[PDB]
Amino acid sequence: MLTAEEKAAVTAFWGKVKVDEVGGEALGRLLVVYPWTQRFFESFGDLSTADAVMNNPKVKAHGKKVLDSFSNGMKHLDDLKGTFAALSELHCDKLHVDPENFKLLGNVLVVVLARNFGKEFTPVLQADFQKVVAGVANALAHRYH
Amino acid sequence: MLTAEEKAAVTAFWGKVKVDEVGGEALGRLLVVYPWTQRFFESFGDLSTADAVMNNPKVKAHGKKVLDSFSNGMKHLDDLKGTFAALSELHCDKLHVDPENFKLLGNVLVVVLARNFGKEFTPVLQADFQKVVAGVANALAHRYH
Amino acid sequence: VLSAADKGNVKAAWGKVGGHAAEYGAEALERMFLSFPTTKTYFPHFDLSHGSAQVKGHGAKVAAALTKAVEHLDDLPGALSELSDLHAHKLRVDPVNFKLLSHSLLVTLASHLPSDFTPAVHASLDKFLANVSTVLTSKYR
Amino acid sequence: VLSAADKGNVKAAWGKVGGHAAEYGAEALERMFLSFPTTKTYFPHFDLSHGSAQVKGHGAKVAAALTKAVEHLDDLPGALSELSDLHAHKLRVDPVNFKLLSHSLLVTLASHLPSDFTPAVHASLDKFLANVSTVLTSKYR
Ligand code: HEM
Ligand code: HEM
Ligand code: HEM
Ligand code: HEM
Repeated sequence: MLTAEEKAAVTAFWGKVKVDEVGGEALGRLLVVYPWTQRFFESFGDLSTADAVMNNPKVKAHGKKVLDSFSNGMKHLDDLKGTFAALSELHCDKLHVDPENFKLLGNVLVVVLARNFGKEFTPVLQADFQKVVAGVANALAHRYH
Repeated sequence: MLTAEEKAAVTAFWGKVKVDEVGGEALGRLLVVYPWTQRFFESFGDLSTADAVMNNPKVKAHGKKVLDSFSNGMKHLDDLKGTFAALSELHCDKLHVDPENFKLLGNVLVVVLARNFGKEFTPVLQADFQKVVAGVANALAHRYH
Repeated sequence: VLSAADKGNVKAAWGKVGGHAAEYGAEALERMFLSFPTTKTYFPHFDLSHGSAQVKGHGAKVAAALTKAVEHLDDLPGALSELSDLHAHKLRVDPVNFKLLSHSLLVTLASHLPSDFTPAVHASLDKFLANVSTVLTSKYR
Repeated sequence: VLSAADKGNVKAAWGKVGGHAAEYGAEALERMFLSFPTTKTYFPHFDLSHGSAQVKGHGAKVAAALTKAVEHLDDLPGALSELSDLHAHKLRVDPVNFKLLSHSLLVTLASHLPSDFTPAVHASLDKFLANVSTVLTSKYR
């Protein structure tokens, strides 16, 4: 997927950045920008306004977990299929998430990285991240194929 | 791919498919219904009206090739990847066809089967074909992953 | 969004559908549920087996809303006002599902009207269903 | 369709873009070309290297079209008339590619206006760009 150079670039960037609120912001934004995705998170409580969504503690906590999973992917870029095989089964077979949404979330994450990280998040670096999120989305969709 | 009995059902029905009409009709319908796909067939002569597309001998001839290719995958349902290797590199690395259009053509072929076969193309049979065309599309897109 | 030629094609095709609209609606739902089984999850307490009276009844309602759309091509957003709230805001139906039903309806219409389902008519109906789908997915907000 | 609130969000955000519109249009193109190499095949006549005069000049033209749209939020189809014929009829641009550029524009705006790019504003701009995209794809003829 990534060249060695692209992997090194992604890895170095991910090493330095402070990301403990990024996951919650990405999930929050998904549910605000694409509100059908709220269907999947009824148990999370108040999602009735943009503000309610973004400040919902369950959204923040779940987003942290999602990013932790993404970071796992980042440590196994050679084996995204193996890494997400179980999560693919859960999301497709049990949660019934259409795979287009995996792409939407990867792209929201990129938007979030760009908002948080300014000029270091260059076009070259962002394109490297687009490969990573496309890889994670393909790996999650796998149980559909 | 499909269950052994699903494979039997599809094989039996496919035998009835006329090898030189259906492909030309599916390809022709793709270019009429989704006109941006015409960008790929600039050498094919007049594509400017629905009648021109549908009666264009190069469309008919190319459609036959597409159909013969489907017919081929129909014999290799449990290994669509390797069957569509040469085609995956043609369509992805050389032609840069967005993989969405693979799904679209698969779905046009299913509409064409329905128009030509009517009540015989039952919901259950059509469901099997949806699995087949999704398989082909996924196989064709592999070089993007 | 429909051109004049599109509107004529849709009206003539729906005209040929005639009194078979509900039957074809039921067939389209059946085809969607069987070909794309995740769609069944929006109907958790329905029996969706072949010949279910719930699929037949729901088929009739979907067909009626389509007939209303055909009669109101110049104002789909207004004609489909209530339904858009129901599907987007109340039920949160994922936009993919509208593509799956739209394709299932084209399948059903091609099967039953092969002499009317020309390439030109297929393209106009495709656009009409995409336009209905846009409206029905316009109130997630 | 854009709500009155969305139109407020869009106008306010574009106000914040200020004198940087052309610059951001160019960057969004560069991010599109780099992230989604397949979009480069629409510009085989361009030097697509970083900082090329052609991408710079095209960026400004894309930006100016967006500015025109921002000034015409009550009637996008009317405002984007000529560009729709050009993209659909002449250029045969695959609808997928509009989503790639739109995502690219959101990355660019987020990067440069991280304080103004709130979840609400993000959702408004995403709708605006999808709508613009819908319009530029509203007549393959
Ligand atoms: C990059 C893509 C994604 C990744 C890496 C990811 C990862 C995860 C992980 C790690 C969990 C388990 C968290 C835990 O241990 O509690 C989870 C759960 C879940 N995911 Fe995702 N996910 C992704 C995309 C999506 C999308 C797009 C949706 C729906 C729109 C979705 C819906 C859900 C739901 C409903 C749960 C269960 C939440 C609950 O416990 O109530 N996921 N995902
Ligand atoms: C989805 C199933 C598809 C199948 C099974 C298929 C099959 C084929 C086959 C068998 C060939 C002949 C290649 C050779 O002789 O080496 C071909 C070529 C080609 N295909 Fe497809 N194809 C598919 C999808 C598409 C789509 C969706 C497009 C465009 C939107 C497309 C565009 C082309 C083009 C431009 C050529 C080269 C034509 C020429 O200039 O000679 N293909 N394809
Ligand atoms: C052409 C597109 C569609 C049309 C015209 C349509 C029309 C309708 C109509 C007329 C109703 C009844 C509303 C009422 O009771 O007042 C309805 C309900 C419903 N629709 Fe749709 N629909 C479409 C697509 C979809 C899709 C794609 C899904 C999901 C796969 C869906 C899921 C539902 C559900 C879950 C209900 C409520 C069923 C119940 O009573 O529990 N619809 N729709
Ligand atoms: C927000 C969406 C877009 C807007 C507002 C836009 C705007 C424009 C404008 C203003 C022009 C110049 C027209 C003129 O000569 O006056 C143009 C041309 C063009 N656009 Fe777009 N565009 C968009 C999306 C796309 C996409 C997604 C592609 C394909 C990847 C594309 C491909 C082209 C091409 C190939 C030209 C001809 C450029 C040249 O030769 O200089 N456009 N567009």
